[PDB]
Amino acid sequence: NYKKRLLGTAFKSSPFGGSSHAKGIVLEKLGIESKQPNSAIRKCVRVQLIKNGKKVTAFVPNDGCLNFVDENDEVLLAGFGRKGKAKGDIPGVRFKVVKVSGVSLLALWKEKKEKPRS
Amino acid sequence: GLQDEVMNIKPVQKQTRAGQRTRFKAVVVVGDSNGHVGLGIKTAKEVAGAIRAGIIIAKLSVIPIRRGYWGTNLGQPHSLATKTTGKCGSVTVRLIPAPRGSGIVASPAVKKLLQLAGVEDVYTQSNGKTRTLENTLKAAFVAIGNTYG
Amino acid sequence: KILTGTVVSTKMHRTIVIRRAYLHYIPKYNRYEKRHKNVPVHVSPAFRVQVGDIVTVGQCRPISKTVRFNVVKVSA
Amino acid sequence: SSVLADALNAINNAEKTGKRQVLIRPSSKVIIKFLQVMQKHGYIGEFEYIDDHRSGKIVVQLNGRLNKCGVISPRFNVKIGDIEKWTANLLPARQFGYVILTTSAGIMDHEEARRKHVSGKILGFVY
Amino acid sequence: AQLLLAANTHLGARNVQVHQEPYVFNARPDGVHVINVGKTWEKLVLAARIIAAIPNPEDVVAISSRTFGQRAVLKFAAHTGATPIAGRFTPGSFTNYITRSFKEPRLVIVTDPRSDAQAIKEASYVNIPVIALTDLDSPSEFVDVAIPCNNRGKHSIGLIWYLLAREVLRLRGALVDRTQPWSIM
Amino acid sequence: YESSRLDAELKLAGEFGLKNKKEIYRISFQLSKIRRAARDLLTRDEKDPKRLFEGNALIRRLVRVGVLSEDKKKLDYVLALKVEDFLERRLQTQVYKLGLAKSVHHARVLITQRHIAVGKQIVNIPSFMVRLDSEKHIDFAPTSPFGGARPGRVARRNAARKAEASGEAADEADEADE
RNA sequence: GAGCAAACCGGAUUAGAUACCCGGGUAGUCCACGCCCUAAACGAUGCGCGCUAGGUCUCUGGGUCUCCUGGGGGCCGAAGCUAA
RNA sequence: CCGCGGUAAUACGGAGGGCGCGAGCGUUACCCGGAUUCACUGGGCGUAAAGGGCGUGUAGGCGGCCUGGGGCGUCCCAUGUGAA
Repeated sequence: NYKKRLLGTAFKSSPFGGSSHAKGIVLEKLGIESKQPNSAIRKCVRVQLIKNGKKVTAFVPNDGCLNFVDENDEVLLAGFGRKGKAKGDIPGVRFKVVKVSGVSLLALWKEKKEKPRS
Repeated sequence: GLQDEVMNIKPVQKQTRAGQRTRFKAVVVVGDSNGHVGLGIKTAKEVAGAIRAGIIIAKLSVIPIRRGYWGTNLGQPHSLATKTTGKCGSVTVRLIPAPRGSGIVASPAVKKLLQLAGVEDVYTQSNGKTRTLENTLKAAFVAIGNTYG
Repeated sequence: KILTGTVVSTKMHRTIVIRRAYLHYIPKYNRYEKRHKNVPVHVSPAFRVQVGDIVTVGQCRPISKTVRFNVVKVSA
Repeated sequence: SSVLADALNAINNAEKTGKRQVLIRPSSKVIIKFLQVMQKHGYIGEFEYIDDHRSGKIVVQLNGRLNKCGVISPRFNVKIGDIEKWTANLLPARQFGYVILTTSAGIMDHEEARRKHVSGKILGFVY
Repeated sequence: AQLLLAANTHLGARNVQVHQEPYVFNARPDGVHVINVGKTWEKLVLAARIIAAIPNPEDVVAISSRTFGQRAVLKFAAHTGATPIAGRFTPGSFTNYITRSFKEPRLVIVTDPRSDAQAIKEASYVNIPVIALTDLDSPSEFVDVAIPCNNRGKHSIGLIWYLLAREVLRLRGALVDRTQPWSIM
Repeated sequence: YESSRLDAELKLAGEFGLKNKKEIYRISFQLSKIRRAARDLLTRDEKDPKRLFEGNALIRRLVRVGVLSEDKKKLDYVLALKVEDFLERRLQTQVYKLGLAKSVHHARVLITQRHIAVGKQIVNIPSFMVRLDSEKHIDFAPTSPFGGARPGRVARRNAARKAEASGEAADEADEADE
C-alpha cells in the first residue's frame, strides 16, 4: 500500500452480530487451572455458538452444585462483564455463561444467599 | 487588588542517607485581573511558609497575558486576542480564542496555566510530543508571551 | 455544455476525436488536478474539421453510441 | 532549506545567546518585508541593510528585556517547503502574539489580514 | 564621580570575543586589544544612572568570585548595605532563593560575567537586571548594563566598584568619605 | 422515572424540589457537612442532578445540553434556561415556576392531565418549549394552588396575574436569575 | 604451500574432557580467473546546507609565521538537548 | 488493568454502615470512539524497536538573488449547486 497498514482495534467479544447474547451448545465441560499464582479448578465449557458459528470457551459462574452443565446442554453466553473474559484467572475465556438468567439448560445455583445471584 | 490563587502544592520527597525528607513546593499565581500576573514557585519545610514564599515571589516578576483587565483599554474578556501556535521541542501547543461560556477547553497542563493566567474561555490543542513538562508547559508559556494586542 | 479541444484524429467517418483538456479543484483534496478526455464529435461534411484544428464542442443528443457532441465551430 | 526559515532560526538562535546584533541573513525583498512587521509589532528593535563582503545582508537588532526569556520567546515556522500551509480568512488563527501571513495583498499580520479580508500562506507565528 | 582620566587603569585587555567588537577601540602591540574608554564612559553614564535609581530602597548583590576582585568585592560591598558573594556562587542562590533566604536583589553587579556566567544566567531567568564590568572576553549581549573595561587587575576593579559604591551612598545621602580599598591596590 | 425521589435529592445533597421539600442526606452522615467536591466528582455528580432536577430522560436531556454546549457563552446557564435557554423553557417547568404546581412532577401531571393552557390552546406535552410572549393559563375547569401563590413573588423573566390565573414567559432568564 | 591451523591422530588434565594445556596435522590461509554478499559491515549516529561561547593537543596548506586564517583528527566545555 | 481467594481477605458471598446517581436496570452481540495503533493535527531511530554494508546514479520530491510577462496553484467577491 502507500503506507503500511497497522492492525486496528479488535472487538473484545465477537458474539457476532454485536449481539448482547448468543446461545450455543456445550461440547465439553472441562476444568481449567488458573494462571499466575492462583490455583483451583475453574469450571469452563466449550460452546458451539449458532451466530458466529464460532466455537468458544465460557466461564460458568457460581459454586454451582456439581454445576448443571453437561455434554450437550443449551446455554446462553453473556460475555458477562465488559469483555466477559476472566483475564486474571483464565486466559482464553472470552465469555461467561448466564445461569443467573437460568435460561436454557444452565440452572441457577439454588438458594444462594448472597446477592451475586442477581 | 491582587487576587491570589494557588495552582497546587506538592509534597516532593527526596532520599538521603537512610532517610527520606520532604519539603513542600507551592505554585502561586497573583494577578490584578487588569493585565498583570505573576507566577511564583516557592518551597519550604512547611506548606504555609511555602505558599507565602511563593506569593511573595510571584509578586516579583510580573508580566504585562493580554486578556481583559480593569476598565481601561480592554483586553479580551476572559479570552485571547488571537490564535497562536507554538512549537517547543517536539511539543506543539495551539491556542484559539473563544466566546464567553465556552470554558477553558484544554488538557490539564495547558489548562492549569491558562486558568491562573486568568483566561476563562479558550479552545486549545496539544500536538506533537505531549510531555507536559518537557515542553507542553514551556510551549504554552511561550505561546502566551508571543500574543500581541 | 460547450467545450474546447483539439482534433487528434480525422480517421473516422463523419466523426472527429477532439481532445479536451481540463483543470479543476478536486472536491476532496482541493488539489488542482488536470485530466483530459477524448470525445467523439459529429462532423457531417467530413471536410468540416481536419486534424490539428481547435474546435468547440457542444452537448448534443446522442448521435451514435459513445458520441454526444457536435462540432460547434472552429476556434482557430 | 527555506530562506524565511533560515532567518527566523538565525534570530531565534542569536537571541538565545543574547547577541545584540545579528546578521539575520542575506537580504531578500521578502525577508525585509517580514522584518518590517517584526519591527512594527515591536519584536525587534529594528533592522538595517548592511554590506558583508559586497553581499547585502540584513542586520537585525535583537531587543531583549530584563525579566526572562527573550521578548520574542516564540518564533516557529509553519508553512514549510515539504508542506505549504495556506489558510482562508476564516481560519487565520488567533493567539496572544501574532502570525505573519503572505497574501497577494502583501505580508500582513493576522489582524491586518482579517481587515483586508484575505488569506494566504501562513509563514510563521511569533509571540 | 566621572573621570575620563581613567585611561591610566582600565583600557584594553588581551584575548577576545568577537561579540564585544564594538567595545574595542583597536589593537595595540602585544596584540592586546584596547577598549575605547569613550564608550566605556557612555556606558558608565547610562549604567550609573540606573544605579542612582536603585539605591533609593533597592539592593544590589555584588558578585566577584574572581581572585583579583575577591577582596575588593567585600570591601566595596561592606561599604554599602549591599551583600556580596565573594567565595563561591552557590548554585540557585537566585533561582532557589528560598533555600538561601534573603530578598531577591533588584540587580546584580557582576565583575567577570564570563567567569560569573552562572550568576548572570540566574538573573536572566529571574529578570533581575545585570550590571557588569566586562571586558573583551565576554558576551556583551548578556549584560544589561555593561561597564566595558579591564575585568582583571585590582587597580581597575577597585576603581569602578568603589565609585559605584560611592554613588550608592551618595544617592543615600551618606556623605561618606573616600574608599578604604585603595590601600588594597 | 417515578422512583423514590426523596433519596436522590438527599445524597446529591443539593436541594431538589422533587416535591417541594428538605435537603438532608439520607444515610450514614445526614448531619455531617460535605463540601466542595473535586472537578471529577463534580462532573459526574453534576450530570445526575442537573438531569434529576428536571426529571427528564437522558435522551431529551442530551440534546438540550449538546445545543447549549455548541452555543457560545457559559454552557451551564445557557443550558440552564432560568428562562434563558432550554431547561426552564419546558412548559412543565414553567408551570412549576409559575406556582401552579407545588412540584415539578405535579406540574408535569397538570400539563399532561390537560389542566394547562398555552395561548388558550390546551397543551399536554411537558416537553413543550415555551417561547417568550406566551401565556400559560390554568385550565378553566381546574383552579387551585393559585391561592397562597398570592404573596409569592415570581421571576423577573416571568410574570403572572393571579386573577386570570395566567402568566407569561417574558424572556429567557439568565442563570443569575436562577 | 615456509609458518599457522577447523576436521582429524595422539599426549596430558578430569569424576568424565568429545575442551581448555602439549605433539602432530588435512582443508584452508597465498596467486590467478570466476562465484558467494555476509558481519558487533560500528561512531551501534543516512546525505547536504545554514545558524549557535570558548579552551587545549594534533596532521596538512597559506599568511604580514611568539599568531592569524583554511581543511582534517582528538580532548574539555557555553547555550541548548537527553530518561539517564 | 494491576490483580484478589490456599484460616485475621476493606478485592469472593451476606449483613451493617457508607459513597454516587431502578419503569427501568444490567448482560451478550455488533459499529464508531479512545487508537497519531494504517503521531496531518500529534511520535520516533547513539545505548530502549528503529540508518540501508558503501558508493554511483534513474524516476520522483525539494531549489540562491533581481526584473518583466502569464495568473496554473493560492486568496477574494458574486452567482449556481450542496434534495427531503
